[PDB]
Amino acid sequence: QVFGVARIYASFNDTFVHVTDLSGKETIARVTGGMKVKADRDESSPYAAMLAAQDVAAKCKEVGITAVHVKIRATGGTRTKTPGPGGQAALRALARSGLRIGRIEDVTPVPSDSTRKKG
Amino acid sequence: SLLPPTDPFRRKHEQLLLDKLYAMGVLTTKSKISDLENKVTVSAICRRRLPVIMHRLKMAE
Amino acid sequence: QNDLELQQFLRESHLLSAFNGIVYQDDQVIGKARSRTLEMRLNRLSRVNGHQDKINKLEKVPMHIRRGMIDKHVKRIKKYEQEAAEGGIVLSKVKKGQFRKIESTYKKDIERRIGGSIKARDKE
Amino acid sequence: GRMHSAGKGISSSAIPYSRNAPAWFKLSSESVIEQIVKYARKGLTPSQIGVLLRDAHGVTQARVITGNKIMRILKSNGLAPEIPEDLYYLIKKAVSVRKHLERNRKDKDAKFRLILIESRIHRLARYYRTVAVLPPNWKYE
Amino acid sequence: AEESSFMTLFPKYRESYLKTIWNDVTRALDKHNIACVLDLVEGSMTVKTTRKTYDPAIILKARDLIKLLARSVPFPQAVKILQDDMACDVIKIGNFVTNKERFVKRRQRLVGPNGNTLKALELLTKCYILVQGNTVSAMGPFKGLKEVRRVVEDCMKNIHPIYHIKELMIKRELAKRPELANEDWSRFLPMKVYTPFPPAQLPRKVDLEI
RNA sequence: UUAAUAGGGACGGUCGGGGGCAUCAGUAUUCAAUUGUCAGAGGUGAAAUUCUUGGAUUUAUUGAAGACUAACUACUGCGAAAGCAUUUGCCAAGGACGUUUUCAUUAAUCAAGAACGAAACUAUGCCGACUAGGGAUCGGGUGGUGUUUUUUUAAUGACCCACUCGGCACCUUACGAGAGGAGUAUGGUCGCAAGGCUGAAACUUAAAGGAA
Ligand SMILES: [Mg+2]
Ligand SMILES: [Mg+2]
Ligand SMILES: [Mg+2]
Ligand SMILES: [Mg+2]
Ligand SMILES: [Mg+2]
Ligand SMILES: [Mg+2]
Ligand SMILES: [Mg+2]
Ligand SMILES: [Mg+2]
Ligand SMILES: [Mg+2]
Ligand SMILES: [Mg+2]
Repeated sequence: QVFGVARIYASFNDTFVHVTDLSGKETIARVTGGMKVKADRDESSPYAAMLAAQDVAAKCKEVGITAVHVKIRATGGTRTKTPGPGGQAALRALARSGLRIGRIEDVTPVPSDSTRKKG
Repeated sequence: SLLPPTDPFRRKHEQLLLDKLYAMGVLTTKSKISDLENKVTVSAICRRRLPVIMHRLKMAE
Repeated sequence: QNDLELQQFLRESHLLSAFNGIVYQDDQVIGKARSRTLEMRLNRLSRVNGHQDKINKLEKVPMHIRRGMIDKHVKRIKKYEQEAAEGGIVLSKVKKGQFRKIESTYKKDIERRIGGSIKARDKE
Repeated sequence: GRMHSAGKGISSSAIPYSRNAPAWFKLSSESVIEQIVKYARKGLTPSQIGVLLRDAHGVTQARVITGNKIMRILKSNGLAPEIPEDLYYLIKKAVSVRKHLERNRKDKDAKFRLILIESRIHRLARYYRTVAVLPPNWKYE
Repeated sequence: AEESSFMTLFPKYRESYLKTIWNDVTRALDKHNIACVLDLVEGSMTVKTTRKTYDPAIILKARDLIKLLARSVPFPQAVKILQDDMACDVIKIGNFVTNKERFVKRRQRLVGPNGNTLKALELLTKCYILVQGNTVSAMGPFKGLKEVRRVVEDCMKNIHPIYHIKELMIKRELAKRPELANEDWSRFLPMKVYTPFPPAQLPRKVDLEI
């Protein structure tokens, strides 16, 4: 069972589905909601994320990977820490496509102390 | 009354009810819709019974 | 501050939520929310010029019922405030005599019976 | 009750009602006087002398045991301070803060506390000048 | 297939209400084949997947559910988090201002008189909003959550929320008019050097006589 | 002469997100260097603007810069107020408590004077020289008790209970001379204002519009 790492970045306005090797240095397939939809309003939709995950999952099967560890994240920083709708739909699509899901973790960038002025 | 005041359905049905009741004689006037609540009484209906109308026509003392 | 529609919606938000996009427009609103909203508006206008005793009158209720109704309502408020206090929830400020207006206030039409406050204690 | 502070503490000593020496105390009065003189010669202040005698020598109060206060006992034997002990410590504290303000010129808090200390010196110095314990010409720094 | 689990601590005051509802929580999670545990000794609630679990992402929603229950959100309201549309957001407000009184008054502004401002925002955004301490926890659809964040942050920067409530009402009527979809809606929207040493004190009248 | 449940100073173990100067750490943001892949990425209700096959966004490793000090964070603590939240060290300062230590009225309130020092936008509480309380909490002290703890290396706490002093608040109680709004009307004053298609009047006048 060859394992990859599925890095999903679910923003309110877009969703990235990115699968890489365990080190993360080697990109295998990066697909985005914007590439799988025709209008700018539907990039964040669950549907656009669903198409992106299916495209990635097929490519992962081509190279040889059969399982992936999921590392979902939100925009983080000073902005929202909550993943958008696409991330949840993308995670489902990978399973239905057949790839085994190994581990799911939330790796949103959480600042200790933001760059926000009290004044 | 709980339908919105400008509703055409509300205005139509309230008028039909006012038309029908006035024709029966239960209601003396057709001007106000609040009469359907305040002035609709058993006494109004009893006041259209044959003995009472005979009395008001002075056919009986 | 002088926008009648905006200010009306804010004051009437509690009734509309209890008796339910949200239909806040006058043409759209129907049902109990319409009857309660019209009464709420008419009381507000009448408060300026109408005498306090005449404008608002608590519906006649026996003592042993009304005293029971007040006791249970106050208990609900204390539970609501304690639960918010033990948590972090921030609650709207209420004057000392008046009862806080919890969600049960709007649904149950409690105020028409028990009233905003106990007038006997306010007078003294 | 504190001046220059909002504290209202009441911590203090409660002098016992009886004014005669404890029955268990069985040391000569003269011996206590010599102990007082020795400590003063070493450089201990009257406040510190009473602590040592009370803690380790059973002298509950110098006045009760010997009939005279520590200050009068020392003065009878030629030992007397330049300036009253409470005034001596107020001046030393003012010096230490002024030294600190020299190295740290941004410590506005220390500047505020110095005003309170110098104010205490002026009130205390004025009292001693009135009683003639301190010479009339004496001025702080 | 290793088991993914999440655990959340809850305050002791919240224990009594969790005990009553845990059957309902168990029943709701069983519909998704998610197992849960309530540890009253440690004061923790745990959610864990099972071998029958089929939805890979449900555990993330189950984790959010137990977090909401720990933060005093009632279960009938919180259980909506399991739905796909609903999401939960927590907005920090402690870092916007440095004056305590200015912090308190602006926070009350978010609640409004009698809670009128908060209720109006919930109705327009379809979100459950709860203002706690130095944070605002909001739950609801993603479009609503985005709006709530703007109002809450703007409130702490001296923009009265009543402007945002008006703006949301106008934007909603415009959303129902197809002709102005393309055109910009902005026109409809409402618009000597420091010295370390103190100066000397003025001597008292008695001091002059001395 | 007392040694004020007046005031000051002293000493003891403490308490603190009090102040100044150094020092340490943290993820985040921006920028930069490499690094895999390739067509969009941010943003909006839509856009516009901005970046991008010279590789943007995203991924991994690394470095630098400025700011900040999340969660723990409390109707809690410290400070005269404004204010103060990472570690360690130094410099002075401070509160309360404990004292059978010391001075002996040195005090209280204070106009003048001296030190420090975009915003608001729904609120609100009878007041006082004034009684008795209740629950909880912070710091100190005394006593009891038995669990954590532990043993001749030095240090040596946490919890429970009662009492007590001093704080931040909450909830109750006894006592007290504490001495215009909302409208209506107008033979007045001052302004603002009606109409008849435009062209088009000294011209019954073109083209083109308006209405129909
Ligand atoms: Mg002192
Ligand atoms: Mg005394
Ligand atoms: Mg000391
Ligand atoms: Mg310190
Ligand atoms: Mg320091
Ligand atoms: Mg700092
Ligand atoms: Mg603390
Ligand atoms: Mg304080
Ligand atoms: Mg920290
Ligand atoms: Mg106390």
